[PDB]
Amino acid sequence: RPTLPIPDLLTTDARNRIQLTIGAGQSTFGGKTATTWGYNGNLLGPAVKLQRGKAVTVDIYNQLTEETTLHWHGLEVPGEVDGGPQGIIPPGGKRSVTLNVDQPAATCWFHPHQHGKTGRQVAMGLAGLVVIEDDEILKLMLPKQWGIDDVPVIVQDKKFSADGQIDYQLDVMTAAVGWFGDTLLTNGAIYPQHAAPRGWLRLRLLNGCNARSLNFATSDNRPLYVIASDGGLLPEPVKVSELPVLMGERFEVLVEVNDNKPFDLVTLPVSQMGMAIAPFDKPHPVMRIQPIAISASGALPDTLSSLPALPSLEGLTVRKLQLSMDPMLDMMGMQMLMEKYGDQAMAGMFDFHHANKINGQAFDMNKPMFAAAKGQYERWVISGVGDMMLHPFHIHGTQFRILSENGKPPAAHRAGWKDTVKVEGNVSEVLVKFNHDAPKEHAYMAHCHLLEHEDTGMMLGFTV
Ligand SMILES: [Cu+2]
Ligand SMILES: [Cu+2]
Ligand code: NA
Ligand code: NA
Repeated sequence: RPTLPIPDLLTTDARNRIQLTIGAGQSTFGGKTATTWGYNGNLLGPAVKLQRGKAVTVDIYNQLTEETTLHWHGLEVPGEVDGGPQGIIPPGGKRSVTLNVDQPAATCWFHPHQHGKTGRQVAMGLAGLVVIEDDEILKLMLPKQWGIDDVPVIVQDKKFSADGQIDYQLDVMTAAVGWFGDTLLTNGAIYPQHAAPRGWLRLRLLNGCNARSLNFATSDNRPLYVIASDGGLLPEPVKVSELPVLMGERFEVLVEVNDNKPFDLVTLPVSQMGMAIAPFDKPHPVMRIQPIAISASGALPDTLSSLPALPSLEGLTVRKLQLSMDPMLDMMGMQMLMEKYGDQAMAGMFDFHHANKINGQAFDMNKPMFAAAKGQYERWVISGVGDMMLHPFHIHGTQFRILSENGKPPAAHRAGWKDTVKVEGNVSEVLVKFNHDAPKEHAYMAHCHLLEHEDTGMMLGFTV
């Protein structure tokens, strides 16, 4: 097995600046080269490291021949620097953003938000990580050697053509069910191996698929200790056998490396349309962990962090967000999937470019749907009632609290700081507060993070 690639950990320079270059290059997957896109390289991106309380300016060079934008997913920053569809960086052009980091330690990420093209641009290879540190987290004595016992794990599926090129399409099928493929990548490599010191291994898991939800576990069933969610540390570890992760979500887990025997991180079959076609109809390796006897001192604390109380609910503004799909989209998509894949496509279970909607509207860039309060908790009620698709619903500008998730109180490891909530044929409720402003010219997005739904209308803008 190839060794797991580790995103460079990119800090500020003497002038408090970080340079990102967006560009095309070449990658090799199982023998055949593909044109890929990357930040500061051919594929994927670095891990931009930020400290709570410190400004940094990011200089962003668009070295594509097409428009793109750069969105910091998870960051509580003004709309100006949020990099939603209105933050065009022109091909050949340079844009600079000041990020004033004021939130708990967390693993966030970044990726394009090009209007109507976000799915293709991620599929082409564009994604990096954001490691936010603060004063609280460095006191915990967690595994902290980057790329040794503190390892980013970005999991994505891709589909490839006969010539080896990435085979991306926004069509009637993928607009309905998402883009998914048959090859799993972990930091860009097919089934890599990571060499991990005895003791505690820390993994920062990102589900960076366009459309495929995942479910982590190990091959010998050893536990994961969940220490952190999208928006950072939990109050204390949650110990699990398996860990479902939606598109765009991050969890940090600790795994015990307690003797010399190799095991795999795997992902278990999910009940989501399309996502259990072979080879994903059985447990599927993500990466091989190979124990090694070098220095490590990282520990698992009893107690991680102190989070705020849920605010009381009386008097909060409530906003209804109904997600919906043209029924014509569902049918033709369900059909195209059966024609192409046969009966396996359903295991576990006409212009489409505006067929997906929130509150009966496809995303309009020039009409924000509302102004949200600044600095005041609101309750957003997001409903997927009336359709059968999975919608990981994500809200920019914020880390929120899930009050109920698709019909139940959140699981314990999902009850902390989140920027994504599951919506799937039921209704979810989040408590949300915006500490920063967003004008109509640079509004915040709230959207399904199944990328093809987003691209085909399941997005709204809002101001603060
Ligand atoms: Cu985001
Ligand atoms: Cu969706
Ligand atoms: Na520069
Ligand atoms: Na253990």
